[PDB]
Amino acid sequence: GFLDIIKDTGKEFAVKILNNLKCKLAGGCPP
Repeated sequence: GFLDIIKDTGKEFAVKILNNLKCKLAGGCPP
């Protein structure tokens, strides 16, 4: 709730990997 580093750095770390994986593994924008 109020941990305001952990609440969003852990989400950002996962989302960054997941978005890159979405681009490569669904073929829509592989770097």
